[PDB]
Amino acid sequence: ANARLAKRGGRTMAITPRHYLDFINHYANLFHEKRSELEEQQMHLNVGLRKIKETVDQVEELRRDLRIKSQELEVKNAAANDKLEYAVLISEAQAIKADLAAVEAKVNRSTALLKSLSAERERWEKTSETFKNQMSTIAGDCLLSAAFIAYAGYFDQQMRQNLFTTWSHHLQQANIQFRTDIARTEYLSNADERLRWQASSLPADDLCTENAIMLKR
Amino acid sequence: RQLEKSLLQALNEVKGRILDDDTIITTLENLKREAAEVTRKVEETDIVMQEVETVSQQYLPLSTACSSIYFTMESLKQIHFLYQYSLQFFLDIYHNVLYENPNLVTDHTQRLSIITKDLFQVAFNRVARGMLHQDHITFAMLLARIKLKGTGEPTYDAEFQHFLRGNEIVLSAGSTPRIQGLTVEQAEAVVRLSCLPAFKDLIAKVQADEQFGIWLDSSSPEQTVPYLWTPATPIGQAIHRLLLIQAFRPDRLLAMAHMFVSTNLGESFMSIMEQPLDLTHIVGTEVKPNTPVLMCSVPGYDASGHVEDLAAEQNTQITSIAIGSAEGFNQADKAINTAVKSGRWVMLKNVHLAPGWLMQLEKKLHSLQPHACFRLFLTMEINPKVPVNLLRAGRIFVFEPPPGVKANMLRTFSSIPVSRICKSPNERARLYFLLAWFHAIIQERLRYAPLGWSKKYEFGESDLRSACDTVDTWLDDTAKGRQNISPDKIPWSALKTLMAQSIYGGRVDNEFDQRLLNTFLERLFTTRSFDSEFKLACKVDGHKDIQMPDGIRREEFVQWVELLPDTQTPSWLGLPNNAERVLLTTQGVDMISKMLKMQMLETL
Repeated sequence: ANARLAKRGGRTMAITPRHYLDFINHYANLFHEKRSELEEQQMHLNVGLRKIKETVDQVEELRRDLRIKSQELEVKNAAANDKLEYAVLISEAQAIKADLAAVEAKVNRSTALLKSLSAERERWEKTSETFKNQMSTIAGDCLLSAAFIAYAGYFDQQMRQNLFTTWSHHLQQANIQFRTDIARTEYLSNADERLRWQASSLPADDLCTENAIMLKR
Repeated sequence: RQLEKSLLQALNEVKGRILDDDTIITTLENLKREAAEVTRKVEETDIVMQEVETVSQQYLPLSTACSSIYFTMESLKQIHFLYQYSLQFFLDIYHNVLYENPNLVTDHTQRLSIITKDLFQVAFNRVARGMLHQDHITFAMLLARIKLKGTGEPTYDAEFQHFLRGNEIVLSAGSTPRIQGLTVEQAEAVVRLSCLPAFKDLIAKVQADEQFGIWLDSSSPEQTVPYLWTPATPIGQAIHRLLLIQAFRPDRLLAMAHMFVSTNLGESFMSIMEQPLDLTHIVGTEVKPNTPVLMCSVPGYDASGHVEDLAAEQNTQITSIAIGSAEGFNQADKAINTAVKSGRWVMLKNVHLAPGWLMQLEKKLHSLQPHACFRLFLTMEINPKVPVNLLRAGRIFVFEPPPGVKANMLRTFSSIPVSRICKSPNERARLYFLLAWFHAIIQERLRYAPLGWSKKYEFGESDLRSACDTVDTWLDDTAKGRQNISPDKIPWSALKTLMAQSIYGGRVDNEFDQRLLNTFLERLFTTRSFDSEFKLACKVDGHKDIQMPDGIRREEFVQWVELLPDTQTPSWLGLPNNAERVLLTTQGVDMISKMLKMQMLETL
């Protein structure tokens, strides 16, 4: 690529094995960082799913207890009607009714919690299922990220895109899977640090975005 | 993001049953409020969408033209390696456009077109002010291409590609059309042009239009072009005519390019470059005080006098220092510091000899903020030793011999002050006009070497100033305050001999060139003693000639200068009209090669 650019007419600049050493160091660092981030994210997801399963089990237990003591209240009311000692039975039925009201209120709050958290669960399950596939593409995607972050810092946008497309064609021909449907800036820069860069007088273009990524990494 | 992070870290640290804690109810309320703010997100997104679609449908073609203009200016440096414009220069162009509106409309639909036209015009002006005249047609063609691409208008991509890559593509071998009125190279050009479906039956059409043997080939094909490209837009008709004249008569390709640019952008689009350079307004307004004013100059034509006259007119002080020795660098730095402190102008002459010092100068200039009314002028020759940093920092002005007899007269009359030309007697103005005509002819003849002159003499402004001085002093000698002189009493022989032996004949080597100069002086400085109907030249051998204006005043002579037709032939100069043909064809081929360099960037 450097020879092609030199023959095209732009100034060539020398490539050294220091570039390769830096690129392989970047590959190791990015692979380790992405693996650690995925592992801690999965741990958080597993804890959240276990807790919401426990909440669903508690909801079912509350429902069973509520219906059982509702039937108990009905039986006690029938017994008090037959006995129509009446004041004690009336006070007992009132206490059972207050317990039913409290448990029904807690069931209502638990139902609201389940309805609010169902939308979260419906995407947490998808992310958990997608994690198994996205674990495999880490090697190729971090390879591309390291090559971009250690090599293409001098060329312009078109030549950087040519390099990225060539590497992607090679990895496709080598039967190694890489995460195609993601931006190379989005994979490397977090949203909060992108916001901090945009606050720190950085232009909002992709070129300056990966330039800031190179300056950070 | 705070929503998601806080919710996950709250659910992960419950350490118990969620249904048995009120903190989980607080997180529920948090989720409800944040769902409410996610709900009101939608109207803000809708207003953002309507705003961005409004601004897109208003000013997207303007931004596309912005990008195309700046990238053409960036890729411009591949031609002459001298000009390197910068994004700061382009943004200064935008501050000039969007904030200086002539006749300032209030209707946005007309204001957008006004902004676009003013952008194209001021971009061409500010860029071609620092380019040789060989490349102005190339830049105008690029501007016209950008206008055509940004125009609803059918894009002429295939025929423009054929026009740019006509000679490069291989034509038919062994195929020779009729030689009835065209040569072998013309036949090859027709064969190459025959690939276009529109230009299909050209072999039939050239013999169909047998009576049009003058409009197609020979004569002057600028105004007249036979045949056409279904209805066709005028721009497409211009493109077809340009292709036809490239096939038939490659000499007038420059004229066809000029009229194509005129039809595509305006008949006065590039006509402001023929005017003399108005340095005063550009220096006082269009130049930031930090930015130095580079005055590049071709050899034999300096530019110190222009800025010295400017400083004299504007009563400012210039500490002109010649560059080329160490103490020279010392007073240059001292005067620059004193100028930044005070505000007076500073000149450094011939800076093209110390690039190592120019690097320090450019870095020092970027390291300081100057006074408001302080401009730094640097003058240099065109050589590769000039640092690209300095070229990027400074505004670039080129100084070249003016293209055209009319342009030369305009520059001469702008240079000569009105108080000097309008002095008594009344024949001084006519004598100055004759002097300017003679200077224009002898300087226009330098272009067509070695026919006009055997050698490239340095017939510059020094000779003109000395001739004006000697005319003034001999007229003061022969006129004792009289308001008018009879033409017989004018020292014609004295003026002829003095300008033939001291001023203009001083640089003349060959006896044949000296005889030629004597011929011009004898023909021109007699006028049959200021007789009317004095034939200056013969523009066309068939019923055309240039005659002396009957005016007797500077305003009349200037008016006669601007009434000259924009067309010019070497028959004005006295050369045969075939003198400029090979040079014009070579310039056309150079234009084609320059645009080929432009488009490609868009054993032994």
